[PDB]
Amino acid sequence: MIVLFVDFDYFYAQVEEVLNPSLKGKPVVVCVFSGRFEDSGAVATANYEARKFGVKAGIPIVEAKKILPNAVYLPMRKEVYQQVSSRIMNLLREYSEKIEIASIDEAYLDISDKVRDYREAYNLGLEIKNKILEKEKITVTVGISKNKVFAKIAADMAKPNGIKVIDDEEVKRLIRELDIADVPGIGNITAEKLKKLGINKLVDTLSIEFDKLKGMIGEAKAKYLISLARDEYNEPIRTRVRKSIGRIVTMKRNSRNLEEIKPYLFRAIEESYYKLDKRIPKAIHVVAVTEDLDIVSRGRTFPHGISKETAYSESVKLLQKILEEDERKIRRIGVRFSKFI
DNA sequence: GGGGGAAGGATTC
DNA sequence: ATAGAATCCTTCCCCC
Ligand SMILES: Cc1cn([C@H]2C[C@H](O)[C@@H](COP(=O)(O)NP(=O)(O)OP(=O)(O)O)O2)c(=O)[nH]c1=O
Ligand SMILES: [Mg+2]
Ligand SMILES: [Mg+2]
Repeated sequence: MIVLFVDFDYFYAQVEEVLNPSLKGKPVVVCVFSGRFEDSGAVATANYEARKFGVKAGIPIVEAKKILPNAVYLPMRKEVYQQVSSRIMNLLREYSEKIEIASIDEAYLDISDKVRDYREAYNLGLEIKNKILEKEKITVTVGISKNKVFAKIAADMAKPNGIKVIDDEEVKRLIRELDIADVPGIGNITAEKLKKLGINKLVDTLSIEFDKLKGMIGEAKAKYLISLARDEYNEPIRTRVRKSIGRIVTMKRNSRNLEEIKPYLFRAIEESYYKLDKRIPKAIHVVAVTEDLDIVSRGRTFPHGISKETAYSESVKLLQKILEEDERKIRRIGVRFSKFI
Protein backbone atom coordinates (compact mmCIF):
# COMPACT_ATOMS: atom_id res chain seq x y z
CA MET A 1 0.00 0.00 0.00
CA ILE A 2 1.30 3.43 -1.03
CA VAL A 3 -0.09 6.56 0.66
CA LEU A 4 0.49 10.00 -0.91
CA PHE A 5 0.22 12.73 1.72
CA VAL A 6 -0.14 16.41 0.84
CA ASP A 7 -0.02 19.41 3.17
CA PHE A 8 0.12 23.02 2.03
CA ASP A 9 3.03 25.21 3.14
CA TYR A 10 2.22 28.01 5.62
CA PHE A 11 -1.25 27.75 4.14
CA TYR A 12 -3.09 30.80 5.51
CA ALA A 13 -0.22 33.21 4.82
CA GLN A 14 0.47 31.92 1.30
CA VAL A 15 -3.14 32.55 0.28
CA GLU A 16 -2.69 36.12 1.52
CA GLU A 17 0.30 36.34 -0.84
CA VAL A 18 -1.28 34.90 -4.01
CA LEU A 19 -4.17 37.28 -3.32
CA ASN A 20 -1.86 40.27 -2.75
CA PRO A 21 1.47 39.35 -4.37
CA SER A 22 3.42 42.24 -2.79
CA LEU A 23 3.40 40.54 0.63
CA LYS A 24 6.02 38.30 -0.99
CA GLY A 25 9.49 38.35 0.53
CA LYS A 26 8.36 40.00 3.75
CA PRO A 27 7.75 38.15 7.02
CA VAL A 28 3.98 37.57 7.12
CA VAL A 29 1.77 36.63 10.09
CA VAL A 30 -1.92 35.65 10.08
CA CYS A 31 -3.57 36.47 13.40
CA VAL A 32 -6.78 35.63 15.25
CA PHE A 33 -7.77 38.76 17.19
CA SER A 34 -10.12 37.99 20.07
CA GLY A 35 -10.95 41.64 20.86
CA ARG A 36 -10.36 41.58 24.64
CA PHE A 37 -7.53 44.06 24.32
CA GLU A 38 -6.36 45.12 20.88
CA ASP A 39 -3.56 42.65 19.96
CA SER A 40 -4.96 39.98 22.25
CA GLY A 41 -5.10 36.77 20.24
CA ALA A 42 -2.97 33.98 18.85
CA VAL A 43 -0.92 33.44 15.70
CA ALA A 44 -2.61 31.06 13.27
CA THR A 45 0.41 30.69 11.00
CA ALA A 46 3.42 32.65 9.79
CA ASN A 47 5.41 32.31 6.59
CA TYR A 48 8.89 30.81 6.73
CA GLU A 49 10.66 34.18 6.67
CA ALA A 50 8.79 35.10 9.85
CA ARG A 51 8.92 31.49 11.05
CA LYS A 52 12.73 31.63 10.88
CA PHE A 53 12.82 34.18 13.73
CA GLY A 54 10.45 32.17 15.95
CA VAL A 55 6.97 33.24 14.81
CA LYS A 56 4.99 30.00 15.07
CA ALA A 57 1.42 28.80 15.41
CA GLY A 58 -0.09 29.15 18.88
CA ILE A 59 2.05 32.05 20.13
CA PRO A 60 0.29 35.17 21.46
CA ILE A 61 0.28 38.03 18.98
CA VAL A 62 1.70 40.22 21.75
CA GLU A 63 4.76 37.95 21.83
CA ALA A 64 4.91 37.89 18.03
CA LYS A 65 4.94 41.68 17.63
CA LYS A 66 7.87 42.16 20.03
CA ILE A 67 9.97 39.99 17.72
CA LEU A 68 8.95 41.54 14.36
CA PRO A 69 7.13 44.88 14.72
CA ASN A 70 7.48 45.76 11.02
CA ALA A 71 6.24 42.35 9.88
CA VAL A 72 2.81 42.42 8.26
CA TYR A 73 0.02 41.28 10.61
CA LEU A 74 -3.18 40.40 8.90
CA PRO A 75 -6.45 39.19 10.43
CA MET A 76 -7.61 35.76 9.38
CA ARG A 77 -10.08 35.39 6.51
CA LYS A 78 -10.78 31.68 7.05
CA GLU A 79 -13.83 32.26 4.83
CA VAL A 80 -11.37 32.86 1.98
CA TYR A 81 -8.82 30.10 2.57
CA GLN A 82 -11.70 27.63 2.97
CA GLN A 83 -12.94 28.43 -0.54
CA VAL A 84 -9.34 28.35 -1.75
CA SER A 85 -8.84 25.02 0.04
CA SER A 86 -12.02 23.48 -1.39
CA ARG A 87 -10.88 24.31 -4.93
CA ILE A 88 -7.54 22.57 -4.37
CA MET A 89 -9.17 19.41 -3.02
CA ASN A 90 -11.40 19.06 -6.08
CA LEU A 91 -8.08 18.96 -7.95
CA LEU A 92 -6.89 16.01 -5.85
CA ARG A 93 -10.20 14.11 -6.24
CA GLU A 94 -9.13 13.52 -9.86
CA TYR A 95 -5.93 11.66 -8.89
CA SER A 96 -7.67 9.03 -6.73
CA GLU A 97 -11.21 8.13 -5.71
CA LYS A 98 -10.11 7.14 -2.17
CA ILE A 99 -9.00 10.37 -0.50
CA GLU A 100 -9.06 11.45 3.15
CA ILE A 101 -9.23 15.22 3.63
CA ALA A 102 -7.51 15.46 7.01
CA SER A 103 -7.97 19.22 7.55
CA ILE A 104 -8.07 22.66 5.94
CA ASP A 105 -4.68 22.02 4.30
CA GLU A 106 -4.18 18.23 4.30
CA ALA A 107 -5.18 15.23 2.21
CA TYR A 108 -4.21 11.56 2.06
CA LEU A 109 -4.42 9.60 -1.19
CA ASP A 110 -4.62 5.84 -1.74
CA ILE A 111 -2.59 5.41 -4.92
CA SER A 112 -2.12 1.63 -4.63
CA ASP A 113 -4.46 1.15 -7.61
CA LYS A 114 -2.97 3.91 -9.83
CA VAL A 115 0.83 3.44 -9.48
CA ARG A 116 2.78 0.32 -8.59
CA ASP A 117 6.20 1.41 -7.34
CA TYR A 118 7.64 4.52 -5.68
CA ARG A 119 9.35 5.96 -8.77
CA GLU A 120 5.98 6.59 -10.43
CA ALA A 121 4.47 7.64 -7.09
CA TYR A 122 7.22 10.26 -6.75
CA ASN A 123 6.50 11.39 -10.31
CA LEU A 124 2.77 11.56 -9.54
CA GLY A 125 3.78 13.76 -6.61
CA LEU A 126 5.40 16.17 -9.06
CA GLU A 127 2.28 15.80 -11.23
CA ILE A 128 0.23 17.14 -8.33
CA LYS A 129 2.67 19.82 -7.12
CA ASN A 130 2.53 21.42 -10.57
CA LYS A 131 -1.20 21.27 -11.32
CA ILE A 132 -1.65 23.03 -7.98
CA LEU A 133 0.93 25.66 -8.94
CA GLU A 134 -0.77 26.39 -12.27
CA LYS A 135 -4.47 26.26 -11.37
CA GLU A 136 -4.32 28.11 -8.06
CA LYS A 137 -0.63 29.18 -7.67
CA ILE A 138 0.17 27.38 -4.37
CA THR A 139 3.22 25.43 -3.27
CA VAL A 140 2.60 22.25 -1.26
CA THR A 141 4.66 19.46 0.28
CA VAL A 142 4.28 15.77 -0.55
CA GLY A 143 4.98 12.78 1.69
CA ILE A 144 5.10 9.24 0.30
CA SER A 145 5.17 5.95 2.22
CA LYS A 146 3.33 2.74 3.11
CA ASN A 147 0.71 4.08 5.54
CA LYS A 148 -0.81 7.39 6.59
CA VAL A 149 1.53 7.94 9.54
CA PHE A 150 4.79 7.54 7.63
CA ALA A 151 3.60 9.60 4.68
CA LYS A 152 2.93 12.32 7.27
CA ILE A 153 6.45 12.18 8.74
CA ALA A 154 7.75 12.11 5.16
CA ALA A 155 6.09 15.45 4.45
CA ASP A 156 7.17 17.09 7.73
CA MET A 157 10.82 16.72 6.72
CA ALA A 158 10.25 17.93 3.15
CA LYS A 159 8.65 21.28 4.10
CA PRO A 160 8.68 23.65 2.35
CA ASN A 161 8.00 23.10 -1.40
CA GLY A 162 9.50 19.63 -1.11
CA ILE A 163 8.63 16.08 -2.12
CA LYS A 164 9.75 13.05 -0.13
CA VAL A 165 9.46 9.28 -0.56
CA ILE A 166 9.90 6.99 2.44
CA ASP A 167 10.95 3.58 1.21
CA ASP A 168 10.64 0.39 3.24
CA GLU A 169 14.31 0.32 4.26
CA GLU A 170 14.31 3.92 5.48
CA VAL A 171 11.00 3.09 7.15
CA LYS A 172 13.06 0.53 9.05
CA ARG A 173 15.73 3.23 9.43
CA LEU A 174 13.30 5.79 10.86
CA ILE A 175 11.73 3.44 13.40
CA ARG A 176 15.35 3.19 14.60
CA GLU A 177 16.44 6.85 14.45
CA LEU A 178 13.19 8.89 14.56
CA ASP A 179 12.89 10.76 17.86
CA ILE A 180 9.56 9.69 19.31
CA ALA A 181 8.05 13.14 19.97
CA ASP A 182 8.02 13.58 16.17
CA VAL A 183 5.60 10.66 15.68
CA PRO A 184 2.16 12.15 14.88
CA GLY A 185 -0.18 12.01 17.84
CA ILE A 186 2.20 12.45 20.79
CA GLY A 187 2.71 15.97 22.11
CA ASN A 188 4.74 17.16 25.03
CA ILE A 189 2.75 15.67 27.94
CA THR A 190 2.95 12.23 26.31
CA ALA A 191 6.37 13.00 24.77
CA GLU A 192 8.43 12.84 27.98
CA LYS A 193 6.12 10.42 29.74
CA LEU A 194 8.08 8.21 27.32
CA LYS A 195 11.41 9.94 27.94
CA LYS A 196 10.74 9.30 31.65
CA LEU A 197 10.90 5.60 30.68
CA GLY A 198 13.83 6.15 28.30
CA ILE A 199 11.82 5.78 25.09
CA ASN A 200 13.22 8.27 22.59
CA LYS A 201 12.56 6.35 19.35
CA LEU A 202 9.96 3.87 18.15
CA VAL A 203 12.18 0.77 18.52
CA ASP A 204 12.30 0.97 22.31
CA THR A 205 8.53 0.35 22.47
CA LEU A 206 9.12 -3.34 21.74
CA SER A 207 11.88 -3.50 24.41
CA ILE A 208 9.56 -2.37 27.25
CA GLU A 209 7.04 -4.60 29.03
CA PHE A 210 3.61 -3.86 27.60
CA ASP A 211 1.66 -3.50 30.85
CA LYS A 212 3.95 -0.78 32.19
CA LEU A 213 3.61 1.04 28.88
CA LYS A 214 -0.18 0.64 28.77
CA GLY A 215 -0.63 1.59 32.44
CA MET A 216 0.59 5.14 31.80
CA ILE A 217 -0.27 6.31 28.26
CA GLY A 218 -3.39 4.14 27.95
CA GLU A 219 -4.15 1.15 25.78
CA ALA A 220 -4.87 2.86 22.45
CA LYS A 221 -1.62 4.85 22.33
CA ALA A 222 0.25 1.68 23.34
CA LYS A 223 -0.97 -0.47 20.44
CA TYR A 224 -0.49 2.58 18.21
CA LEU A 225 3.21 2.90 19.05
CA ILE A 226 3.89 -0.84 19.14
CA SER A 227 2.19 -1.55 15.81
CA LEU A 228 4.15 1.37 14.35
CA ALA A 229 7.34 -0.19 15.74
CA ARG A 230 6.57 -3.60 14.17
CA ASP A 231 5.98 -2.22 10.65
CA GLU A 232 2.40 -3.41 11.12
CA TYR A 233 0.42 -0.15 11.24
CA ASN A 234 -2.63 -0.27 8.94
CA GLU A 235 -5.55 2.07 9.01
CA PRO A 236 -7.35 2.90 5.75
CA ILE A 237 -7.91 6.13 3.87
CA ARG A 238 -11.53 6.88 4.79
CA THR A 239 -13.81 9.65 3.63
CA ARG A 240 -14.05 11.93 6.64
CA VAL A 241 -17.49 12.79 8.01
CA ARG A 242 -17.85 15.85 10.20
CA LYS A 243 -18.97 14.67 13.63
CA SER A 244 -18.94 18.04 15.40
CA ILE A 245 -19.96 21.62 14.64
CA GLY A 246 -19.44 24.53 16.98
CA ARG A 247 -18.39 28.10 17.62
CA ILE A 248 -16.78 29.73 20.66
CA VAL A 249 -16.13 33.43 21.27
CA THR A 250 -13.93 35.39 23.67
CA MET A 251 -15.81 37.82 25.88
CA LYS A 252 -14.50 41.32 26.56
CA ARG A 253 -14.30 40.62 30.31
CA ASN A 254 -14.30 37.51 32.45
CA SER A 255 -17.66 36.98 34.10
CA ARG A 256 -19.62 34.57 36.27
CA ASN A 257 -22.88 36.52 35.71
CA LEU A 258 -25.39 34.45 33.71
CA GLU A 259 -26.98 37.36 31.83
CA GLU A 260 -23.84 39.15 30.60
CA ILE A 261 -22.55 35.83 29.22
CA LYS A 262 -25.96 35.06 27.62
CA PRO A 263 -25.56 37.23 24.45
CA TYR A 264 -22.25 35.58 23.50
CA LEU A 265 -23.66 32.09 24.10
CA PHE A 266 -26.71 33.09 22.06
CA ARG A 267 -24.48 34.52 19.32
CA ALA A 268 -22.52 31.25 19.36
CA ILE A 269 -25.72 29.23 18.91
CA GLU A 270 -26.93 31.27 15.92
CA GLU A 271 -23.58 30.94 14.14
CA SER A 272 -23.34 27.22 14.93
CA TYR A 273 -26.76 26.61 13.37
CA TYR A 274 -25.74 28.34 10.14
CA LYS A 275 -22.74 26.02 9.87
CA LEU A 276 -24.99 23.02 10.56
CA ASP A 277 -26.26 23.23 6.95
CA LYS A 278 -29.36 20.99 6.97
CA ARG A 279 -27.71 18.43 9.28
CA ILE A 280 -29.89 18.04 12.38
CA PRO A 281 -28.05 17.26 15.64
CA LYS A 282 -29.05 15.24 18.71
CA ALA A 283 -26.33 16.35 21.17
CA ILE A 284 -25.35 19.83 22.35
CA HIS A 285 -22.34 20.73 24.50
CA VAL A 286 -21.97 24.11 26.16
CA VAL A 287 -18.20 24.50 26.52
CA ALA A 288 -16.45 27.27 28.45
CA VAL A 289 -12.79 28.26 28.74
CA THR A 290 -11.94 29.44 32.24
CA GLU A 291 -9.71 32.25 33.47
CA ASP A 292 -6.85 29.81 34.08
CA LEU A 293 -7.71 28.35 30.61
CA ASP A 294 -9.10 24.98 31.67
CA ILE A 295 -11.95 23.63 29.53
CA VAL A 296 -15.26 22.82 31.22
CA SER A 297 -18.18 21.22 29.39
CA ARG A 298 -21.71 19.98 30.00
CA GLY A 299 -23.74 18.03 27.45
CA ARG A 300 -27.13 16.50 26.76
CA THR A 301 -28.46 14.06 24.17
CA PHE A 302 -32.00 13.73 22.83
CA PRO A 303 -34.02 10.95 21.16
CA HIS A 304 -34.81 13.58 18.50
CA GLY A 305 -33.13 16.44 16.71
CA ILE A 306 -32.60 19.81 18.38
CA SER A 307 -34.25 22.94 17.02
CA LYS A 308 -32.66 26.38 17.32
CA GLU A 309 -35.23 27.41 19.94
CA THR A 310 -34.73 24.18 21.87
CA ALA A 311 -30.96 24.71 21.61
CA TYR A 312 -31.33 28.21 23.08
CA SER A 313 -33.34 26.79 25.98
CA GLU A 314 -31.15 23.92 27.13
CA SER A 315 -27.86 25.75 26.46
CA VAL A 316 -28.70 28.13 29.31
CA LYS A 317 -29.43 25.15 31.57
CA LEU A 318 -26.10 23.54 30.66
CA LEU A 319 -24.33 26.88 31.05
CA GLN A 320 -26.14 27.20 34.38
CA LYS A 321 -24.89 23.74 35.43
CA ILE A 322 -21.31 24.80 34.60
CA LEU A 323 -21.13 27.61 37.16
CA GLU A 324 -23.17 25.65 39.74
CA GLU A 325 -20.51 22.92 39.74
CA ASP A 326 -17.47 25.11 39.01
CA GLU A 327 -16.79 28.57 40.43
CA ARG A 328 -13.93 30.01 38.37
CA LYS A 329 -14.60 32.88 35.95
CA ILE A 330 -15.36 32.23 32.28
CA ARG A 331 -13.39 33.83 29.43
CA ARG A 332 -14.65 32.19 26.22
CA ILE A 333 -18.11 30.66 25.88
CA GLY A 334 -19.36 28.47 23.07
CA VAL A 335 -21.35 25.46 21.93
CA ARG A 336 -20.72 22.22 20.07
CA PHE A 337 -23.33 20.07 18.32
CA SER A 338 -22.80 16.32 17.95
CA LYS A 339 -24.81 13.25 16.92
CA PHE A 340 -26.34 14.14 13.57
CA ILE A 341 -29.15 12.31 11.77
C1' DG B 1 -17.23 -7.71 31.15
C1' DG B 2 -18.86 -4.21 28.14
C1' DG B 3 -21.94 -1.22 25.60
C1' DG B 4 -23.38 3.73 26.05
C1' DG B 5 -23.67 8.57 28.01
C1' DA B 6 -21.00 12.21 30.43
C1' DA B 7 -16.93 14.65 31.67
C1' DG B 8 -12.15 15.44 31.44
C1' DG B 9 -7.58 14.82 28.64
C1' DA B 10 -4.54 15.12 25.05
C1' DT B 11 -3.56 16.22 20.16
C1' DT B 12 -4.27 18.08 15.95
C1' DC B 13 -4.38 21.97 12.63
C1' DA C 1 -4.45 36.00 31.69
C1' DT C 2 -3.19 33.91 24.10
C1' DA C 3 -7.73 32.03 18.92
C1' DG C 4 -10.61 28.99 17.02
C1' DA C 5 -11.99 24.44 15.59
C1' DA C 6 -12.26 19.39 15.36
C1' DT C 7 -11.16 14.38 16.91
C1' DC C 8 -10.08 10.35 19.50
C1' DC C 9 -9.37 8.13 24.09
C1' DT C 10 -9.89 7.53 29.03
C1' DT C 11 -12.44 7.03 33.30
C1' DC C 12 -16.49 6.80 36.09
C1' DC C 13 -21.07 5.60 35.93
C1' DC C 14 -25.78 3.36 34.62
C1' DC C 15 -27.46 -0.78 33.02
C1' DC C 16 -28.08 -5.44 30.97
C1 LIG D 1 -1.02 24.54 13.75
C2 LIG D 1 -2.05 25.45 13.54
C3 LIG D 1 -2.53 25.70 12.26
N1 LIG D 1 -3.58 26.61 12.01
C4 LIG D 1 -4.14 26.93 10.64
C5 LIG D 1 -3.32 27.92 9.82
C6 LIG D 1 -2.30 26.98 9.22
O1 LIG D 1 -1.65 27.57 8.04
C7 LIG D 1 -3.14 25.78 8.82
C8 LIG D 1 -2.47 24.50 9.29
O2 LIG D 1 -1.51 23.99 8.39
P1 LIG D 1 -0.18 23.36 9.01
O3 LIG D 1 0.34 22.19 8.26
O4 LIG D 1 -0.46 22.98 10.54
N2 LIG D 1 0.87 24.61 9.16
P2 LIG D 1 1.04 25.51 7.80
O5 LIG D 1 0.44 25.00 6.54
O6 LIG D 1 0.58 27.03 8.10
O7 LIG D 1 2.61 25.60 7.70
P3 LIG D 1 3.45 24.31 7.32
O8 LIG D 1 2.46 23.11 6.91
O9 LIG D 1 4.19 23.80 8.67
O10 LIG D 1 4.39 24.63 6.21
O11 LIG D 1 -4.33 25.87 9.65
C9 LIG D 1 -4.11 27.26 13.07
O12 LIG D 1 -5.03 28.07 12.90
N3 LIG D 1 -3.64 27.02 14.36
C10 LIG D 1 -2.61 26.12 14.61
O13 LIG D 1 -2.22 25.93 15.76
MG1 LIG E 1 0.51 23.12 6.06
MG1 LIG F 1 -1.13 20.57 8.47
